[PDB]
Amino acid sequence: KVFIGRLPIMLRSKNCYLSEATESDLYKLKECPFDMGGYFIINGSEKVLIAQERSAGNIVQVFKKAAPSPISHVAEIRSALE
Amino acid sequence: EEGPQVKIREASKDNVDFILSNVDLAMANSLRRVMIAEIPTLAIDSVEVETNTTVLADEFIAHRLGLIPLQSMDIEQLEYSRDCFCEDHCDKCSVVLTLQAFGESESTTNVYSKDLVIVSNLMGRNIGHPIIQDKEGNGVLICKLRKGQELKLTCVAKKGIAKEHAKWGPAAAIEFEYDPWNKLKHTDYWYEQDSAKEWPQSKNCEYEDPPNEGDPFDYKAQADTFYMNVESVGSIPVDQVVVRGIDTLQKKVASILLALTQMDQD
Amino acid sequence: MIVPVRCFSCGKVVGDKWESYLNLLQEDELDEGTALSRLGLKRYCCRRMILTHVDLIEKFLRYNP
Amino acid sequence: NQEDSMIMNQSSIDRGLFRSLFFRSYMDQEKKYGMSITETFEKPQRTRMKHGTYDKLDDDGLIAPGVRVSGEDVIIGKTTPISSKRDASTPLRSTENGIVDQVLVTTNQDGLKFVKVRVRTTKIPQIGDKF
Amino acid sequence: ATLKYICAECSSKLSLSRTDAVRCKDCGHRILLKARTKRLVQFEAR
Ligand SMILES: [Zn+2]
Ligand SMILES: [Zn+2]
Ligand SMILES: [Zn+2]
Repeated sequence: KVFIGRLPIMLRSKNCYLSEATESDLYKLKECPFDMGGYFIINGSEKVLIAQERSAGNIVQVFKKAAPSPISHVAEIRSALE
Repeated sequence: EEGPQVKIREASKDNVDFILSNVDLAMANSLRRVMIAEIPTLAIDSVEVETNTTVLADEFIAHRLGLIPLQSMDIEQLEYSRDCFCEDHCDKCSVVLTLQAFGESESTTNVYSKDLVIVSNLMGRNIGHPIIQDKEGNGVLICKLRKGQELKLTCVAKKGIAKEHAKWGPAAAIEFEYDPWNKLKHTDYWYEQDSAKEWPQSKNCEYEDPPNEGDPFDYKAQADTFYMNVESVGSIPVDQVVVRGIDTLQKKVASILLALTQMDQD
Repeated sequence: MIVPVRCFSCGKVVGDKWESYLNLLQEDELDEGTALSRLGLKRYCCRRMILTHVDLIEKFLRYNP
Repeated sequence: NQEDSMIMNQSSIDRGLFRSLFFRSYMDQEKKYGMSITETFEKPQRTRMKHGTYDKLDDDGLIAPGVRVSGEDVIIGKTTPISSKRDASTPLRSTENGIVDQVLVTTNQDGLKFVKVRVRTTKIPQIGDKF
Repeated sequence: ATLKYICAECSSKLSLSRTDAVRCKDCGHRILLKARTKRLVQFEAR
């Protein structure tokens, strides 16, 4: 019912024409059959989003403190609303 | 007959196995090189492209056109444009070929070296003919094209030699061996247990008497008798790639006498 | 990407042999090793040339104008 | 071929061993001003210019696709209006050089003149080259 | 006799001058190439 912005699409993904396309379909589209998609195409250039690694959340872990420290050990839990 | 002798073993249209005997290694070798590097040939060396819509780029194609072998029997009677007095070139120094292809067939149209069309006057002489040894007689698949793909070129074959570019070489590979039973000790085989068992024996071992322990090391032994095999791309008949080689090298040796001469003047 | 005319190494013509070789495989149902020897490609410098070519030109052609 | 460098067969390089193609694509558009002030693609003169041959330039301010370009020849003629003719061309990379391979003219969402030129070069293996 | 531009898909010699849009005679496909030069080019055959 209402339009709110444009969502850049990832090639070879469901919402991308190339998904269902095949061999001949592609050549006729000019896209290379061997392409593997997985990237975006913002303002002309092919953009790749790089996986960002990090520590899983909501988990309990204990670590010992340094010799100089009023604290001996500690139990940490990083709580995040999934 | 006189000095260094020959004894052609097998021999065909493309190769000439033979035994050069009673020659100096120096010479056997020089000849080998000369046959590869300096024998004159004719090859495409200028491609004026008018139209091309193939998948290959102009210079990609132009490149190939150069390696495509061409007739060079009477190359000895064509001039290096660099010596001919025309501004640029003529029939006295070049051969002009033409290439025109269009994809009429709905199925990949093939451009072959048989589609080259001489245009300049050959002044009657074996020269500039796309050498074909192909079974179907098409020789060298220049390139392929689809629907309405066109290719209109013009070539200008000129006289040349390997040193300038390989495309001008007529030899292409040359077998060369000597002293199959390391009697001269010109090598020192590597091995694990037994040199003999591990290192294959050569076909040429036969045509030469085996060693036989007892005997001391014959150091006086020099080295003649070379088992060579000159293969040819075609531009020139195998026998020629040998005689012409023998000749070219000779003229070279000559020019030095000649040079020492004009240098006599003062 | 079209058969190379002549082998880089020794320069022996090889531009012609493409189609012949592709047959000795498909039709005459032979094995590369022999198909090559059949076409007169002796030493590996000439062998490796044909045996290894990747005729990309074909996927190229398959495009359009 | 000492200390990590190699000797390479020339005859091989000739018969094409290791040759390669190299394409580069320059690009440009015509600026638009809310108060209708636009640039242009044409082959200017007199009337702030470049230094390279504008000649290879057609009247659309482009080079035809078979043209051999080099030095700093202009591959795209363009001008900016402000108060008449201040240049906005695009010379080929001062060091590079080749053959214009494919030009193309399209618009861009806000309907402006969009163009991309593409020079192609063949690079043959030479001494300083890496492998 | 001559031409100038072309349509990427429906390869059809087209052309025009300033403010003539940038579309094609049929294919909207607003791309358009610039077909070869008439000045023939020459090459070193090496
Ligand atoms: Zn002349
Ligand atoms: Zn070879
Ligand atoms: Zn159209």
